[PDB]
Amino acid sequence: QKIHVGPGELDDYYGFWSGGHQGEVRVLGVPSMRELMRIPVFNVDSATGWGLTNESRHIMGDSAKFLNGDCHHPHISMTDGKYDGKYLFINDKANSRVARIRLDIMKCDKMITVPNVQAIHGLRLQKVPHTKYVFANAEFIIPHPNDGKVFDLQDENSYTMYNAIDAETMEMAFQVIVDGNLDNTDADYTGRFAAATCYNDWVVVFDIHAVEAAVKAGDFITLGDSKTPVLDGRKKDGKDSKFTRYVPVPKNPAGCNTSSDGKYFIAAGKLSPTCSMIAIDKLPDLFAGKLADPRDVIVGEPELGLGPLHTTFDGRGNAYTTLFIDSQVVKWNMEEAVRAYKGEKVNYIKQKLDVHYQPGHLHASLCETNEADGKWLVALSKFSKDRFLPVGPLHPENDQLIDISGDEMKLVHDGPTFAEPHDCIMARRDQIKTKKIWDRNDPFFAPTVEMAKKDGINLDTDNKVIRDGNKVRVYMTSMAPAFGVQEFTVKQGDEVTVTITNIDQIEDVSHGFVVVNHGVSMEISPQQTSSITFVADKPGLHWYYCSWFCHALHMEMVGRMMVEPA
Amino acid sequence: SKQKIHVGPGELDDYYGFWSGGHQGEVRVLGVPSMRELMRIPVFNVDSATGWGLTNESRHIMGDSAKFLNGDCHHPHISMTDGKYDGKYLFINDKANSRVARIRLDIMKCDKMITVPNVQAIHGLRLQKVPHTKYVFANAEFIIPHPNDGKVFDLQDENSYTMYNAIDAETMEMAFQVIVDGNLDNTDADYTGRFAAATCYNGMMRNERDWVVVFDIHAVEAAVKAGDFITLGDSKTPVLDGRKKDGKDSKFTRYVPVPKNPAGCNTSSDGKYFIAAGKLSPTCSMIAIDKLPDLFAGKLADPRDVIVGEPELGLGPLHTTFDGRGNAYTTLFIDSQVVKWNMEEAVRAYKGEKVNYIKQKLDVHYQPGHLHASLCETNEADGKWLVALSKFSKDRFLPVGPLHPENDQLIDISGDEMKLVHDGPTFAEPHDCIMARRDQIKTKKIWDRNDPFFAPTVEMAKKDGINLDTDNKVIRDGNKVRVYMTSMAPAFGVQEFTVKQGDEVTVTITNIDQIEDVSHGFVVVNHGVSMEISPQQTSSITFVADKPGLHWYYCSWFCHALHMEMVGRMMVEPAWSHPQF
Ligand code: CUA
Ligand code: CUA
Ligand code: NA
Ligand code: NA
Ligand SMILES: [Zn+2]
Ligand SMILES: [Zn+2]
Repeated sequence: QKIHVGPGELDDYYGFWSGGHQGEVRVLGVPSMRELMRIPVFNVDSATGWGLTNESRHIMGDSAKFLNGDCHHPHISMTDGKYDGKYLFINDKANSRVARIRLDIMKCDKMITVPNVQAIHGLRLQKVPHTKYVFANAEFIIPHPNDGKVFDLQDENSYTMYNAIDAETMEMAFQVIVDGNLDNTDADYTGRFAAATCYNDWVVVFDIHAVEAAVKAGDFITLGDSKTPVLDGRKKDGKDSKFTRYVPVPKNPAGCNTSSDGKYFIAAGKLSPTCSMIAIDKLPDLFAGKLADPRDVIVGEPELGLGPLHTTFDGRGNAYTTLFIDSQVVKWNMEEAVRAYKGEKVNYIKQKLDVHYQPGHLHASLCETNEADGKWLVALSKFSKDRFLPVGPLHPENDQLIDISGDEMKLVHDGPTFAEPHDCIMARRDQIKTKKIWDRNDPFFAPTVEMAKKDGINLDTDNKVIRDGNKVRVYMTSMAPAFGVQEFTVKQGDEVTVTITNIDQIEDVSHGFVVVNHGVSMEISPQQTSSITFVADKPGLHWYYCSWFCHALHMEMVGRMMVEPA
Repeated sequence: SKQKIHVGPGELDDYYGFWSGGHQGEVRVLGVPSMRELMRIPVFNVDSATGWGLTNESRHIMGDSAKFLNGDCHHPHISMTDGKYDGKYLFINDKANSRVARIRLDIMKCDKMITVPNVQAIHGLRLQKVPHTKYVFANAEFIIPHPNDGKVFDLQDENSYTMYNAIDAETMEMAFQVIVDGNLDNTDADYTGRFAAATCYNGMMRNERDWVVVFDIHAVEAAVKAGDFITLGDSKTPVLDGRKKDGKDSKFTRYVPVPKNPAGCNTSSDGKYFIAAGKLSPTCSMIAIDKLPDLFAGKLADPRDVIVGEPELGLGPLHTTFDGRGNAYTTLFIDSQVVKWNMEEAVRAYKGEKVNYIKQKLDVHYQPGHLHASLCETNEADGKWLVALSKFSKDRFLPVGPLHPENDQLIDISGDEMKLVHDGPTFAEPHDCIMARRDQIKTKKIWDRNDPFFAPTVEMAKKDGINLDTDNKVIRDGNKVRVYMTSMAPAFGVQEFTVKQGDEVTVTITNIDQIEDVSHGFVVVNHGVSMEISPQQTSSITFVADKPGLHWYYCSWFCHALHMEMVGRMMVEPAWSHPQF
């Protein structure tokens, strides 16, 4: 199979990598494993101005004050259990956020700080009938309220919550209080159930239908100043709530992965050298009180090796699980494991492949959908040791591409990556459709169009300087190789906003705008409007220039800001 | 020798590649020929992963410029001794905020940074080669008034100009600046230490308004030593005037006419030529370095007499590199090619001989700017690999929305025929890169406890009576709290501490693991705090505890099977329970 993409040939899949502790999302081509694009999210990007521009800071809201993020779990929206190419979602463990990326423009377009929680870690999407909810785990137990009166993590009001975000509006849908700490999560192939591993064990299963019914009936509380409906999924005096069931699983379980045939939530055993297989079609009976014991929903518990952490699927009936301690990927047959659990003498283990070294997550192509195609697998290992040239005290993660198309897994490529991406997701080339040039009506800069409208500005044509007290709003078009406004004058101390509309119509003619020695930088792609605000705190003449190479005469796309002394 | 071209699992790259991070502001370490990124080195960007731009150590190195979250990089170069890479430092420019940064290649971190005074936009940058990299040479691109205090905006005033800049590579303080006529583009240095050269351009309009300005560094140093210099503003940097005055040359410069708006300025690896790319002229011009002493001594009738070749190459020549076999390779931005040509044959053609100095034109994809052959900047130029960095990748990669990657194409030049081998997409237009042999780079896996990178922090701790290798203590000082802890996977040495709302909290962590690749992190949830601490490093970070209640901190970098348990809690007592101001 493939492996090599030579010059002039194109990759067959898109890969979306978490940016790890660096806070961005990265677009790779598969199988070449080359990085095609970086999408800034929680990081501040000098190149495009994300975190500096008004459009980006508007999307980030108050959290624009933070310059960091910590990403782990990238997932793509689905319709009828298949990737639909609309959105990517990702967590921020550092500042408790979820971000949405629009796959048509490859930019973060919405971001939410999850209220009344600390640290968004595990994250996955509803599959069916479509991605109505983003499900996100908050990892750390905190007091409620967290106002400094109570610090006791055993207090009855100290807990964490499972979080549901409306994928389309990017507002909170509901939160469910749980017992324990939440690790990973996944959803079924109907919309009724979701599940999460939780430590301090179990897999907690949520009846999303029951949660929704309670929200619609108004049977919920709110916490603090958030309107989010809050439901109590904890056990009370050994009694279950309508919303949750706690299924005992060993032991401090890690990954929680839904098989592509929709049959199983598979929890990785971590301390237990096993995975536990929860039969999704027994969950209705569990919630209806027809089973004697929550353990009755467990239909398999295969013994796999030391340190199972995560599981993925080839769509052919096999599961692939990382063994962190043994440092391998183990391929095993799920139905054979189920028969073994009944006492049948059958060997469900197909192969163990050594990986290098200490794998955490792994991801097979289309594995989160009923179209799982069994072509490529990436295992993301933490300790790369001698697999790459030494580069000082830090080391790259080793993301190893493995051909799973035949009976034998074959290691084909070691891909070093920065800041521990942790997990990734692949999509067929034909599942992703991107815009070549911006729509003038795009919501990404719609607030800036509205601001311009208030100033009487037609952004497609105008080159004007608006004076408003000590505020100056410069509006210009740009067309390589000239800025539409090549000089302007302000007073020292003025707050200057520069709004640039790139009116080039040629694909890939990106412009930039940098004000020398003012910390101002941003990108403006064809038909985009971008804006940036800074204080002209230095008298004298100050050059601005187009940063992105756009033309043979790129070096002459410059201008001058003249700042009259106070 | 037949060189490896693909690197399979378990095999290692043969060269390090140091890529400019372009408008993104970092430096990137690649493996060559795989073209895979092995590491990112934060420089002018703020890095969430390691905390560069957030930590006290990094902000101390950045100085006042730590207030900027952006940079614009182009020109990465490695220090040299006797015209060979010595693997000590890499330097790079910042065009956006007028800086030069130094990276220590043993720790792979930026260890020094300088804002060049009295200029705007540091663009071209290259290093002295011989006898070693004493100076970093850096062009400021834009003409500005002096002083630039808002009284005079006229760019044709007698005090409006830009300057060529020399920074002491070892001290990272300014050495001198030379005023020039026109705007400066690119620069390179000879193989003796006496000469450097830069491309620059700009009756009322003469035909001759494009040149390569040559600097007599020896003459510059003599004027500094004699005290024949001025200073500008509050900078003590010696400023020499290298402008032409009513046709008379200064002692410091000569202007060699070279068409037209010339771009690249590249010293051949045999030390014979400065080669300027003609850009708007479809040529390169070859300046004979061995004729420069005569030029400065007045033994030549015309500065053009130092030109010994001017090959016609194609449309839009921008940059030139060298295989060490006598061939030059030049990018053609408009024709979209790399052209291989023989330098000594171009020289013969300049004397009138009909000889075809052009050997091959290779199509590249598309619009190449800079290009770089392995070891090309040294007398060890080995003729193995060439990277051409092209601006418009068009359909060479899958579409990814309106913004596109640069196409950095790896080309095998080991034989007579250039062969295109790999298309490498890169983010934010790196522009240029530099390669070094694996054996020219020696990195540390474990920090030394006396490393200057965090020596200021060590000194601070000593004022508190702290032994950083052992102590787990919370020092209170008014409304400042200084937490000091060791860390050893999988535990922080301080797992809980209490402060008052509003306290300024500094957390200093010393990773006392002595095993390679056991990096720790430190993130305070919902406070915008994140940093790396590698084995034997001390790292520190300061933030305000502005929110009452219990606030978790955790180890971000995977360090241990029990990584998920490497957590702690900051308790913040509410302001209403303490004295009020
Ligand atoms: Cu616009 Cu370069
Ligand atoms: Cu220390 Cu993970
Ligand atoms: Na929002
Ligand atoms: Na400095
Ligand atoms: Zn994870
Ligand atoms: Zn350049």
